[PDB]
Amino acid sequence: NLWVTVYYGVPVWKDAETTLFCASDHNVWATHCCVPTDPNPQEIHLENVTEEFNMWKNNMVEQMHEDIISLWDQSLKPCVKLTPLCVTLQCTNVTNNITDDMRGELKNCSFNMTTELRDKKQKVYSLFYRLDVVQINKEYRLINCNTSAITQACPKVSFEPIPIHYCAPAGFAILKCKDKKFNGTGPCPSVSTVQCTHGIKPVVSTQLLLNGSLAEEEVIIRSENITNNAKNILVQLNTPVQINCTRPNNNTVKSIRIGPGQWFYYTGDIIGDIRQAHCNVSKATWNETLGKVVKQLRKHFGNNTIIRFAQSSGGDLEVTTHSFNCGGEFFYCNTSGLFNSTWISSNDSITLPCRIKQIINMWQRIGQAMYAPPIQGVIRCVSNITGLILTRDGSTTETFRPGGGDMRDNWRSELYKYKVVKIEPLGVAPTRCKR
Amino acid sequence: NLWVTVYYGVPVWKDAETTLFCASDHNVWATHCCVPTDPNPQEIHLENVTEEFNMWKNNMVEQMHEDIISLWDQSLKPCVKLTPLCVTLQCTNVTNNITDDMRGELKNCSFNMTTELRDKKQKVYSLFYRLDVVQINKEYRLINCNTSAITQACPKVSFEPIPIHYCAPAGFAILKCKDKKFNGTGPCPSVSTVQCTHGIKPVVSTQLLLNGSLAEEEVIIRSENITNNAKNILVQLNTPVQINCTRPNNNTVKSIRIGPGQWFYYTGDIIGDIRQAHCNVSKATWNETLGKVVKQLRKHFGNNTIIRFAQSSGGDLEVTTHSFNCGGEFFYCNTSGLFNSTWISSNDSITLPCRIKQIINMWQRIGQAMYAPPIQGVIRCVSNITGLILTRDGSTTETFRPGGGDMRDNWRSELYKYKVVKIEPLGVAPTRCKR
Amino acid sequence: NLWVTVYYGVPVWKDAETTLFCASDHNVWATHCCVPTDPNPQEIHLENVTEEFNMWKNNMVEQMHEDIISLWDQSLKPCVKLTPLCVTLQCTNVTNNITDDMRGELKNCSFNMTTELRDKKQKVYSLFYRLDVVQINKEYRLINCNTSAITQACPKVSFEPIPIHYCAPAGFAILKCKDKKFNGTGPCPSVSTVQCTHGIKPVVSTQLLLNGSLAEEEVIIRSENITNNAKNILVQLNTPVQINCTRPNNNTVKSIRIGPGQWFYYTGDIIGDIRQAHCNVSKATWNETLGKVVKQLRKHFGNNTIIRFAQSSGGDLEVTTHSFNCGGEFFYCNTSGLFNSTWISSNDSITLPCRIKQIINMWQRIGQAMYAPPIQGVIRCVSNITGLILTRDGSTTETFRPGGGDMRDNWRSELYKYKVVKIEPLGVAPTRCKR
Amino acid sequence: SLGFLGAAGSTMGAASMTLTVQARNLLSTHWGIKQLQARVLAVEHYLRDQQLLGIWGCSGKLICCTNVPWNSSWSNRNLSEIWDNMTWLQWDKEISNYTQIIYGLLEESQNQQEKNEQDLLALD
Amino acid sequence: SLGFLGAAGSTMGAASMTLTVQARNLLSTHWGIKQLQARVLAVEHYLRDQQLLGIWGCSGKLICCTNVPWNSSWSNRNLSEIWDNMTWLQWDKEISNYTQIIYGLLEESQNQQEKNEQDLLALD
Amino acid sequence: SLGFLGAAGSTMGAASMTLTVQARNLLSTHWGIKQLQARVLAVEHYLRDQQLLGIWGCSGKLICCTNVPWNSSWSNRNLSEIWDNMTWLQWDKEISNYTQIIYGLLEESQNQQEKNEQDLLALD
Ligand SMILES: *[C@@H]1O[C@H](CO)[C@@H](O[C@@H]2O[C@H](CO)[C@@H](O[C@@H]3O[C@H](CO[C@H]4O[C@H](CO)[C@@H](O)[C@H](O)[C@@H]4O)[C@@H](O)[C@H](O[C@H]4O[C@H](CO)[C@@H](O)[C@H](O)[C@@H]4O)[C@@H]3O)[C@H](O)[C@H]2NC(C)=O)[C@H](O)[C@H]1NC(C)=O
Ligand SMILES: *[C@@H]1O[C@H](CO)[C@@H](O[C@@H]2O[C@H](CO)[C@@H](O)[C@H](O)[C@H]2NC(C)=O)[C@H](O)[C@H]1NC(C)=O
Ligand SMILES: *[C@@H]1O[C@H](CO)[C@@H](O[C@@H]2O[C@H](CO)[C@@H](O)[C@H](O)[C@H]2NC(C)=O)[C@H](O)[C@H]1NC(C)=O
Ligand SMILES: *[C@@H]1O[C@H](CO)[C@@H](O[C@@H]2O[C@H](CO)[C@@H](O)[C@H](O)[C@H]2NC(C)=O)[C@H](O)[C@H]1NC(C)=O
Ligand SMILES: *[C@@H]1O[C@H](CO)[C@@H](O[C@@H]2O[C@H](CO)[C@@H](O)[C@H](O)[C@H]2NC(C)=O)[C@H](O)[C@H]1NC(C)=O
Ligand SMILES: *[C@@H]1O[C@H](CO)[C@@H](O[C@@H]2O[C@H](CO)[C@@H](O)[C@H](O)[C@H]2NC(C)=O)[C@H](O)[C@H]1NC(C)=O
Ligand SMILES: *[C@@H]1O[C@H](CO)[C@@H](O[C@@H]2O[C@H](CO)[C@@H](O)[C@H](O)[C@H]2NC(C)=O)[C@H](O)[C@H]1NC(C)=O
Ligand SMILES: *[C@@H]1O[C@H](CO)[C@@H](O[C@@H]2O[C@H](CO)[C@@H](O)[C@H](O)[C@H]2NC(C)=O)[C@H](O)[C@H]1NC(C)=O
Ligand SMILES: *[C@@H]1O[C@H](CO)[C@@H](O[C@@H]2O[C@H](CO)[C@@H](O)[C@H](O)[C@H]2NC(C)=O)[C@H](O)[C@H]1NC(C)=O
Ligand SMILES: *[C@@H]1O[C@H](CO)[C@@H](O)[C@H](O)[C@H]1NC(C)=O
Ligand SMILES: *[C@@H]1O[C@H](CO)[C@@H](O)[C@H](O)[C@H]1NC(C)=O
Ligand SMILES: *[C@@H]1O[C@H](CO)[C@@H](O)[C@H](O)[C@H]1NC(C)=O
Ligand SMILES: *[C@@H]1O[C@H](CO)[C@@H](O)[C@H](O)[C@H]1NC(C)=O
Ligand SMILES: *[C@@H]1O[C@H](CO)[C@@H](O)[C@H](O)[C@H]1NC(C)=O
Ligand SMILES: *[C@@H]1O[C@H](CO)[C@@H](O)[C@H](O)[C@H]1NC(C)=O
Repeated sequence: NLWVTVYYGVPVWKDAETTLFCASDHNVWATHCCVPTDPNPQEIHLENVTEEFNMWKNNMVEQMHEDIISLWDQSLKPCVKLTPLCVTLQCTNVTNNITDDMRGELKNCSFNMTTELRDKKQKVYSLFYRLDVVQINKEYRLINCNTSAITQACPKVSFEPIPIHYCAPAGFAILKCKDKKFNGTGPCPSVSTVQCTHGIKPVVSTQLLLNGSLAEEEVIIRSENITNNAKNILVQLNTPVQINCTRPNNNTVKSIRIGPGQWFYYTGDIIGDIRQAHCNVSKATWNETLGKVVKQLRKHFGNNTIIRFAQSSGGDLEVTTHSFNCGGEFFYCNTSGLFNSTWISSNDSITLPCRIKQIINMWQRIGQAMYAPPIQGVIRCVSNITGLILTRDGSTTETFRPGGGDMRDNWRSELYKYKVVKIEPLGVAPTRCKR
Repeated sequence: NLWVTVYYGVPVWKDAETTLFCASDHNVWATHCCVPTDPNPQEIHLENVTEEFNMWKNNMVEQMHEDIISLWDQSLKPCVKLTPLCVTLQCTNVTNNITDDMRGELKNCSFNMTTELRDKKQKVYSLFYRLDVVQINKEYRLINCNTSAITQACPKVSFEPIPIHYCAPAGFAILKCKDKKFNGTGPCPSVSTVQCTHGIKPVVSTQLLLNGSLAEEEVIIRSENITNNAKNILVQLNTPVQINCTRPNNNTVKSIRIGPGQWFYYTGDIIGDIRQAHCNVSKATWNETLGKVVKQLRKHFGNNTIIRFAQSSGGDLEVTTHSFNCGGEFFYCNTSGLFNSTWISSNDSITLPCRIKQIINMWQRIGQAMYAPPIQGVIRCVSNITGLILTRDGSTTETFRPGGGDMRDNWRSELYKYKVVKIEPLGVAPTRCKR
Repeated sequence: NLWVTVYYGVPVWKDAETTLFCASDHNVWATHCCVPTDPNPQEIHLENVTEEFNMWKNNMVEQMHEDIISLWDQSLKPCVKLTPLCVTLQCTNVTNNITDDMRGELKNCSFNMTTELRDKKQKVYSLFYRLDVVQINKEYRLINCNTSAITQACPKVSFEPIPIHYCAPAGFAILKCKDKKFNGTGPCPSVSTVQCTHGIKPVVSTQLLLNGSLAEEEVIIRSENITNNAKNILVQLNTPVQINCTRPNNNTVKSIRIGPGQWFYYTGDIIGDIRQAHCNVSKATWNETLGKVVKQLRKHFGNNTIIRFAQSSGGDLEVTTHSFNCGGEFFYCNTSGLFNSTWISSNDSITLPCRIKQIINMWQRIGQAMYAPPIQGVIRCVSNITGLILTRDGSTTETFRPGGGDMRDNWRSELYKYKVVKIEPLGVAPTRCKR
Repeated sequence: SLGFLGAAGSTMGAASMTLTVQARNLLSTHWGIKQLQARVLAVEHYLRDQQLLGIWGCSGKLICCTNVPWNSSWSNRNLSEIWDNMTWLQWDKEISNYTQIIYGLLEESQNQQEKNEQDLLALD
Repeated sequence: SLGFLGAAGSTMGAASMTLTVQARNLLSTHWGIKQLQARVLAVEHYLRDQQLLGIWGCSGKLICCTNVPWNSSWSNRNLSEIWDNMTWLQWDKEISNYTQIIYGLLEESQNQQEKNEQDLLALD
Repeated sequence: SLGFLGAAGSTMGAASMTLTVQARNLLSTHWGIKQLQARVLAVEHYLRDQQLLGIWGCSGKLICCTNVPWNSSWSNRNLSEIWDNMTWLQWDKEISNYTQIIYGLLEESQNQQEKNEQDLLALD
């Protein structure tokens, strides 16, 4: 005695994969390409809706990866090509004001490079940081000469992260997980619907995550499979750890024409003493932070067991040391003073030595190299450590080491709260109404 | 006891901005980017409709400006690059057939040019006009060597303007002002609706507008604010002034290969006397034209005010000197002979001397330079002056001078009749009908 | 007393021209740009429907041609440019182990090539096939260093034809002719509707059509106008003829770096003796095939005539010989042994000598030259002749020659059964109801 | 039991029962442009047909009976000669010269119908 | 007719006689993107207006009467004043403030009507 | 009220009064292509559902009662269980296996109804 009744505008949805667009709010993220945001966004709480989230199968991460790389490459399209620099360099050591920490790190190179006119050359003198120069046999070449084309980054374009809001297209919605102590893979008892995400800054780093969100109550340890030693562990911190990084040298930056309409920037000289770049982390804060991490790890690995921290086992510098963009310079900072402790159930800082490199190969690609022009003056930056990337060695003692290098993990950490669903407004149910 | 009635198809609209497309009517203004026009375009007169127009805030102008630049740049994309020419030139003077009008206006330069094969060179000589060559310290270089890349315009692509009609998308309409003697900013008592504008030739010039529309009855003086000396005055003539321009030299054009698939064009030599380029206008026509302008200009200044004309005070050649594209050559003509008079309450022409420049930097941009290949033989063109661009000096006898340098003014001159509105077919009103 | 009734969803159509898209099924063409096909495609037979088809006015062919050229060009965009090879080569022909078939068909050339560093040069020795090397005045250059510029094809990308399905957009459908012995221009008594064509392999060839479809019962001769000597004749075979092609020379391939991330590939030397490339066609099969062709030609020219086959009258190698891609190698085979017979009303093979060419100007274009990297080892391929391209000459004897090219006639041999129509679902008819 | 256009060639009467089959199959690097143009065009054609049905007052129906009488000048056949002995392809060709007359009349008829209804409701 | 928007300037009670005319004109390398955006935009606007009518309960109608009473606070006129001595451009300005109020009432009324219809149909 | 999907999780009965809220929020440098593709999908979806409503005879309604009886084999439940103790997400999952069957039946019913209407008008 029941009849089919059709309803349109039914509040249901399905998991779906669609293309999201950016909304933002000169720079390397080409934010002028985004649709400006709504000053008064809404969040609609969904009472009595429990949804399954899975941060590891989330394709929002894959899109963020594809767009960050694409934006990055587009920003270099109009920039000066440095092909003329792949010449033999004649290099000697910088020895005039050295503290012996930087023994051999800087090199004073000279070379024959072109001028505005094709029939004329000029002799150029410049400084290199050793990591970016390789010996040929005092004859050197740049490291990119046998693998890639080199492009100078445009000096007018900032690399500072700008928050990006991702927005679902009409017909789709983004569900956000509001639960505290949520590890990213289980059911989420409290959710809400938003059209656009929290702005996410595309901060790029390895080993330790910088300037992200904080855990609401306690350190949260997230992994695809915690017992699989091959997986990375993303640890979100409850409170930030402050880190102060610097390149404590007053650099004089010079530039020359290399061809019509094009100029090259290089470090001319250094004023005063030459000192090693470094980062400062407070010891007490760092030791408390690890204690919190260890407690949470014991919940998975045992109270009657031992947790030991150790340095990355080895591999490429881009993976094994900490890396970040500070003022536009690229830093490679050792983490050995951060992960050297065995945990068994003071106004002082940890000083981390750092290296500087001018030739950069991002996103783990080969054939596309970028030259970061040097910055005049002295650079200092302060940032918050908001999470860690750890791996585990394959007894009673477990060893954890810094890991990462796969950029999708940094994003994944920020996007863990969101999933995209398709709205399916049309459906049927039996009623007593017939016609 | 009235009820709401909903009506759809209601003939109302709002001011709006949108994307317009071209309908046209081997060429820089590619028609490959357009659709055909209707053979029978429609126009609808609107009785009892008065609209507000403001030509100074008309976004059709901004959009036309951007389309033209984009078409221009695309036309050079596949053309021969001339980087190999930026070498030291060995130059002497062309003194062979000089009347002293052209003394110093031509140089005879030799250089070591590239060839099809990488391992070969050729010695080439060519002529330059001084304006495009700068002395290095008889050692010269092209003017673009220290600022821009130079691209040769394709010899097969015409710079002759094709009138382009602009068309609104469905849902939008263009209202046109039919009020004769309309100054562009007030209410327009007589309007009509069209879907496409008349075709507008994208003529490029400064100071004197060429080949535009004429005022229906009287000279019309239009300005954003007539008392603001920071604004230009656009004067639309009700009669054309004929101007006859020439480059009275028989050029022999030479061509060489510069690399695989590429060739460079240049003037080899000149047959006969070397003469200065020039333009002629009738003295009587020009003096009558100014008298009409002055009579109308006085409406905003008084009959106790003396109106004086003077030459531009200075600045770059592209602004102070009249310019246009004639036969494919770029002319820079001196208008001081036209604007030199004070106005107080038969077979005799005015000759304006002109210079020719081969390296072109349009839209006042730096970094994109075009090389205009030579035109073989002798050039003559005839055109109509349809309006003037004037500026006014900062306690009696107001002085006016030729203006320009901003192309949006030429477009505003043609696009003062049209505005874009969005059609809004849905609305409500009270009736005696309910259900 | 009849009334108009409107029906929607009416099964009618009109002939139409729309844009079709590719649907797929390390390739040169971007197969990744296509959408995967329907796992279970449908075909609907239309009973009692006769439609007119015209293979010579079919716009599907024109799109296929355009798409293939564009896809091809896309594949070379990221590949190494070989501009630095346009130097004088010093050559002395290889004469180490020859049979006098290859005398003068190979050349041992040396040149000064660039290196990663701009400061260095390297001497390179390589072998060329003569067709690609032209004497300059022992001084030679590559043939395509004046009219063009050369791009090296990427060695990892395959030229093997991959069948591509074409699919109509919603609102359009493709009518497929299923009529045995259909000549391409008349009414087709039995048709069906499909959304996608079968996949068609983009096989590129001249003289003979390789790896296509076969006629159901008899050889079918199709032409736009059989009496017009300006038109080509497409002959579809009902049986394949097997052809075995080879380059029986074991090449040693070497490579050098030519720049920062760029490398050039070339033949270093030959292991063993030097032998000519050739193709084998069985005599009995080929003679049976021609007999069938002749019978079908008599039906159009008379049953009391003489049909004579002859080789090409002359012209460029690309149109006088049988061009095909074998293993990625480019062959130019002589068909004079196939078309030399007058027809009047046990492992014995025909050997066709073939030449090899590395610099290829595809699609009868000028300015875009491709360099085909050498293939290490020995090449053998076996393919099916599925049709012939013939031309007819201006007595009692009709003379036919192989005719090829235009890269539209080859496609027409597969795209002759398909027509695109627009669905027109709305219409009216008289009936009995009113309101 | 027929697929898309499987009724083509059948009589108009028989084909009128598959209208749903055709209707439901409507809508159903330069490459990005080709896909967008294909999608956009399919939508534009769909919407123009729907707008026209809307104007005529047939927006929700596959078979819509209107108030415009049939003129023998368009076609003077018997209803059998049309519905039992012709297919839709043939019919469309036979009356292709009256299409815009019929469509204009349909627009006028519906506009008159809407006005009459609005006034009756206002009346009482 | 007067052609597209030719009725503008005419009083409301006269302009409304030719609504069809403005309905048919709602659907009638960047170069390709500018054109796709223009085409997509026209469709989006068309559909948004059509959805409002559908929500309010009007489907293919150019003129539809609802059950929402007119408030004198929105506009206090002699009715003949509006239909005989005012044009649509003027009217649209006069009540532009109340646009959202009226639209909200139209949605509410129809939602109530649909529920009421469902209950009555269930009765038997 | 609750701006969008606010009723999700409420019972099916309670949520029936927010159909308007969800319906009105539907359809509301190569980064230009991604934006066009998204805008086009917003139109293709939506427009596709409108077609189904059209075919089923529900073109102008948020709530549409048809003449197809409910089969207990799709779901053997008390109406009070369905409307008071379940939400729409749960319901849709329980009968997601029968959706195609129901949709096919709805199309058949409407087609039969249009033919029957045409014959009655012809007889009247
Ligand atoms: C008409 O139709 C025929 C039949 O389809 C085509 O003939 C085929 O052409 C393809 C492409 O040239 C051939 O594929 C190649 O085979 C090589 C040999 O591999 C076979 O033989 C070895 C013997 O030791 C076996 O171990 C092996 O399993 C195979 O059975 C491969 O070496 C080739 O791969 C190399 O090149 C590709 C890029 O193209 C790289 O990606 C690989 O890594 C590798 O370097 C390739 O697979 C196929 O064998 C041919 N079939 C026959 C029967 O001969 C005709 O080409 C076609 N005519 C025209 C004009 O298109
Ligand atoms: C320039 O710097 C290099 C290091 O980059 C110095 O090389 C080292 O020299 C010491 C002393 O002889 C050796 O013990 C190290 O093993 C060398 N290092 C490497 C990597 O080989 C070099 O001596 C310095 N030159 C000058 C003049 O100071
Ligand atoms: C994150 O929390 C979820 C629970 O919300 C954990 O999922 C359970 O894992 C066990 C294995 O230890 C399975 O037997 C259960 O069936 C899972 N339950 C659910 C609801 O999925 C998950 O393991 C936790 N992950 C981490 C890294 O803490
Ligand atoms: C163009 O005409 C308008 C009138 O239609 C002029 O604008 C008026 O200027 C007076 C002052 O002289 C003001 O008091 C009025 O309020 C203005 N009216 C309007 C509608 O703006 C305008 O100045 C004229 N401009 C030119 C260049 O002639
Ligand atoms: C039109 O131009 C006149 C200048 O002639 C502007 O008048 C000046 O406005 C500023 C700012 O209020 C005052 O400080 C000056 O004293 C005014 N000058 C005179 C002579 O009165 C006028 O504001 C401009 N009008 C518009 C609409 O832009
Ligand atoms: C393909 O077959 C059709 C018949 O179906 C041929 O068409 C006829 O051509 C003659 C030419 O003298 C015309 O007079 C007839 O009126 C045509 N008949 C029809 C039905 O169109 C066609 O010429 C044949 N083409 C080839 C290449 O064989
Ligand atoms: C097919 O080609 C023949 C030519 O081979 C065309 O016939 C010629 O038509 C012109 C114009 O009427 C006559 O002056 C010639 O004398 C004809 N030549 C012969 C040999 O008959 C024929 O018209 C073409 N068919 C079609 C359909 O275009
Ligand atoms: C524009 O306004 C005039 C009035 O000024 C309208 O003309 C009147 O139309 C009515 C109705 O047909 C006649 O009774 C009057 O006698 C006309 N008056 C005059 C002075 O002619 C005219 O119709 C309006 N135009 C439009 C398009 O609505
Ligand atoms: C979420 O579930 C709770 C529990 O069933 C709902 O709470 C009921 O709300 C009604 C209406 O206000 C009250 O009469 C009942 O007494 C409440 N039940 C209880 C146990 O307190 C709540 O309304 C649901 N949320 C939504 C959005 O539907
Ligand atoms: C520049 O070239 C000259 C060539 O004679 C060479 O002697 C000199 O060492 C080169 N200079 C540098 C810094 O390489
Ligand atoms: C070309 O190069 C040679 C190098 O020896 C130089 O002497 C000659 O002056 C150059 N010619 C020109 C025109 O610059
Ligand atoms: C390479 O350059 C030298 C320069 O002295 C020249 O003698 C030699 O012939 C060149 N080699 C070739 C193969 O042309
Ligand atoms: C190739 O030539 C060498 C040198 O004469 C000879 O030793 C070798 O046997 C030859 N190979 C063949 C296959 O003839
Ligand atoms: C084709 O005609 C036959 C009668 O000869 C008829 O039975 C059949 O149904 C027709 N085909 C179609 C698709 O209507
Ligand atoms: C109800 O569903 C069952 C199972 O699919 C089917 O066998 C039965 O015929 C259906 N009832 C009716 C009236 O069709």
